[PDB]
Amino acid sequence: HHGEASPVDPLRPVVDASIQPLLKEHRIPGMAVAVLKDGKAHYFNYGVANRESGAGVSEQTLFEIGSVSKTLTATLGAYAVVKGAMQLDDKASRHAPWLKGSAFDSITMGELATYSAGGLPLQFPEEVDSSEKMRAYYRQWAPVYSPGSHRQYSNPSIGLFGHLAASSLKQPFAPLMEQTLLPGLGMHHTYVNVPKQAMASYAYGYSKEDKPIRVNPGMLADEAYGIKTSSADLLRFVKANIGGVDDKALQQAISLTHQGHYSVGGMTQGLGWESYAYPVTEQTLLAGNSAKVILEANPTAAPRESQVLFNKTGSTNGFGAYVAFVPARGIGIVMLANRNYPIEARIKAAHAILAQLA
Ligand SMILES: O=c1[nH]cnc2c1ncn2[C@@H]1O[C@H](COP(=O)(O)O)[C@@H](O)[C@H]1O
Repeated sequence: HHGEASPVDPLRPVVDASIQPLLKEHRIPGMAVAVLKDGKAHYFNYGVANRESGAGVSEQTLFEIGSVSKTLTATLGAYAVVKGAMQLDDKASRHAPWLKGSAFDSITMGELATYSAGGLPLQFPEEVDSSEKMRAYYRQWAPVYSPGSHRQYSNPSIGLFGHLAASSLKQPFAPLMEQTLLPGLGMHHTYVNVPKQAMASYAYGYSKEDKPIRVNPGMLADEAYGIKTSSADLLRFVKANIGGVDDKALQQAISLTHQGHYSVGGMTQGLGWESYAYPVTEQTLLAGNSAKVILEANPTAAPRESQVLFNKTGSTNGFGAYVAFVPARGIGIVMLANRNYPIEARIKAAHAILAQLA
């Protein structure tokens, strides 16, 4: 593009410098990046959302955000607490009569939400593919560790939290999210189920073999990893986590998601969000989002006392997302890609960029 005026945004060089090497090293088809600094949103877009249409990524493009969905599910659960429909210390079986008589008689909602129920696995067994089979699974599940003693990152765990929280509010999860929570957060281009008039904005994800894919139906997918959103809407969620929102209950719920429950190394587990003392070393950020913390059971330690960085990774077969923000400095970044590229690469880039914004 020799001879064209280069974009005027003073932040473009900093973002490009971190993001462009990323796109070529890991062959990422497209990425939407959004940055907050000094009360203003900046969007930087790269590549293609859909190789069939050849359409470019924009801040309106919908990506699967995988486990970043857990921050929204956590916020819904916090909302149920604010509204008085449940408490984090409730036994899970209080919100599900079909759980009475199982181990979930003695496991709290809080423990489900923070993956510390006692060894619930990362994914459901592949056999569990219906509501009836799901219920049977939980009723037979044998705890591996005592409640609260270990963190084992788990979709069945946070998934069950979201499900029972919606049930305490007497509405199914997806309509509760789409009709109550998301609008109150000002996320009007965010969906559990992408409707027809929004399907055109929905990117394709691309596998390692560069085949187009989107997330597969699974049990509690909505609760655990099912949100589609744009970079602009996710940046709005970041702003909601910094400056707040007009709905008073939703305001409280947001604050509740920031409260620490326990730590693993330098990472403190909140509801959905994971947090760090800021400024934070790259090695600490890397460690808290490492395979060790993600895949294996880790003992819970005392939470960090209440400047803080909040983050959450999210991945599906075809997508890779990351969000991090620092309320005390009014900075944040959202990175949404349609390839599942390594978590370490996301953190290194985000960390580099945030440091410049600060
Ligand atoms: O079932 C699994 N087995 C092994 N790794 C997984 C599984 N599910 C997700 N992951 C990976 O675990 C990491 C954390 O996922 P995230 O929290 O959704 O970003 C990502 O690298 C995922 O691709």
